Amino acid sequence: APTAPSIDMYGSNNLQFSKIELAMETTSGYNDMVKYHELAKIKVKFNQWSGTSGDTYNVYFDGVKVATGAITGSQTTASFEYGQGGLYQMEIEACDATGCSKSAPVEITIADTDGSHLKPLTMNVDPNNKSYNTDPSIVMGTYFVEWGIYGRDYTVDNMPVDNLTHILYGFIPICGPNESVKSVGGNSFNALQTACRGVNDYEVVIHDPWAAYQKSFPQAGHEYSTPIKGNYAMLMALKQRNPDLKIIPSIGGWTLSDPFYDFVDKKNRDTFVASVKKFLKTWKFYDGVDIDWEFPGGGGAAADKGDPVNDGPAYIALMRELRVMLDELEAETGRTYELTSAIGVGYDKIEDVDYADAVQYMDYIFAMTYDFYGGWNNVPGHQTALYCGSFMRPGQCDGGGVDENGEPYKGPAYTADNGIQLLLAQGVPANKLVLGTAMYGRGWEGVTPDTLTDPNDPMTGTATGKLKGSTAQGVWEDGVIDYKGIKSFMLGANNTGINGFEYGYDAQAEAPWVWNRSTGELITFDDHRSVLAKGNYAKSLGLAGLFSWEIDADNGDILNAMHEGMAGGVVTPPN
Ligand SMILES: COc1ccc2c(c[n+](C)c3c4cc5c(cc4ccc23)OCO5)c1OC
Repeated sequence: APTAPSIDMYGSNNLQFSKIELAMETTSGYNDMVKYHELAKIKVKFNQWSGTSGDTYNVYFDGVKVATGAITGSQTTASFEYGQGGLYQMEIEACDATGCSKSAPVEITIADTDGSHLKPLTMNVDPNNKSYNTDPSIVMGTYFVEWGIYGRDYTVDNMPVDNLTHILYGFIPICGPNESVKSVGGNSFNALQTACRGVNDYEVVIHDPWAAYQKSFPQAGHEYSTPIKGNYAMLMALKQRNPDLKIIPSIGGWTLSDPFYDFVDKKNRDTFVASVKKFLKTWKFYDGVDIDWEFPGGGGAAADKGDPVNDGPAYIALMRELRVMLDELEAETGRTYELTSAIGVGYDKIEDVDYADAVQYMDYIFAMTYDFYGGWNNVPGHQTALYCGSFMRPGQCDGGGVDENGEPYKGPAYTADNGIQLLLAQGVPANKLVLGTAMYGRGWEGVTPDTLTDPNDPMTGTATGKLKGSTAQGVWEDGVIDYKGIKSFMLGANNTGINGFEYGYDAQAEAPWVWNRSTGELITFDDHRSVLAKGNYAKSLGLAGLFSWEIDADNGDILNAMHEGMAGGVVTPPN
């Protein structure tokens, strides 16, 4: 028999092969950093110094023959291609007419972006996240933000994944006009310039490749030489742990929506839809696409953009075209892909899209039932209420009234029910709507008791400016505080108020607040009671479920209340 092959581990690159080439100690254009191959190129060097070498080799993975080739004297390189990622026990055999001889087995890894080579992620979840047996039809969604791994120190293994059906990964940018990104300051706009070098306008890219796939997380077992790292390798291992979890990239958002306004031109839609197909073929752990255009018709971050006439039909065409592309991917892969969108729910946002036409292409609409009031001006109100608060004026809720100056309201007030009823009345199916919950507050200072027109209600006061605070308090920008900051600095464990704050609840609106009458600090947020109200409301109307922005800001209380308020319910999943 031939001499048994002896595998050269070092010069077969210790048997780590990857279908994706990712650039590692550099930051460059997306097309220079990311290259995906349908088949991994496997090159394994072996030698046979004593004896006869034979004529032909065979390579086996877990005892099944996967490749064959010619022996070349004393040193051969087995070269072949392989599609399926995984961990395999490889042996190499040399054969001639006298017989065959095989190497010792050795583990080969073929990395792919579905995480087929990875073990289930080890989790490190705050134990205040409790266990529920919510029916699997109900959507329990949240957004995980790519930048949460920095100051916020919240990583994929912190997510309470057994309590989630859908994770929206925020946010994938679109190359092109992106002036709005400069409003976040820092290196965000420059990082996008770098990512888009050599990329066509209106194609998707990864905004921060360090966070997405370069950074080594010791809790995930990453080493500096591991071929896929970052949040994306953790999401691939999370999918190995929880295979029914849907992980969806969210394209756009408040700061990254400026390129959508050029989708009035079909050529730019076609460039975008092709780039998304290519993205989902590259990053196989993703299960569809979420489009967060804020907003058709304008009123987002770009004051100079928005076309009430033309953006709606462009959004509908985009959805049509994306569902054609996703059906191509379902035919190619045999998988199911979801198409979703987060939308504004103010009447002036909903009137700009004919949702009765768009929703036929969509699996779910994530209704952004939050940010109704905030520190952008000095008018207090409930940022995430279901219904109209006691602070509002006669006829403000339905929009038939006049304001304090006698001027007509232009539409119904910003509440979750006004927006959900406007979507339902035009024929959007309840079972496609997912109601949003806020894991943060918005706030003001300067709301002192003398400014209140009703002394029992701080929402009738007037502010002097935004809430101010530090990042240890969960204030990452003025006017916005993490829920877990409100719990540590304003509520306390018994929910009865600390540090000079008092708790109140508008039982008509279904909306909580904390108020420090000394400083005039007032914060509008969601809490256990108001999230139980939203789940009861979702069960009453047959909505798909609930989602939240953003998971790093919860301490478990808000996701627990999302499950508690949906207990017992089931829903028909959209077809
Ligand atoms: C990226 O995170 C976010 C998420 C939502 C917002 C935001 C910034 N601004 C100014 C607003 C905002 C600003 C408004 C407004 C309404 C608004 C509603 C939502 C956001 O009325 C007029 O001024 C933001 O930060 C850049």
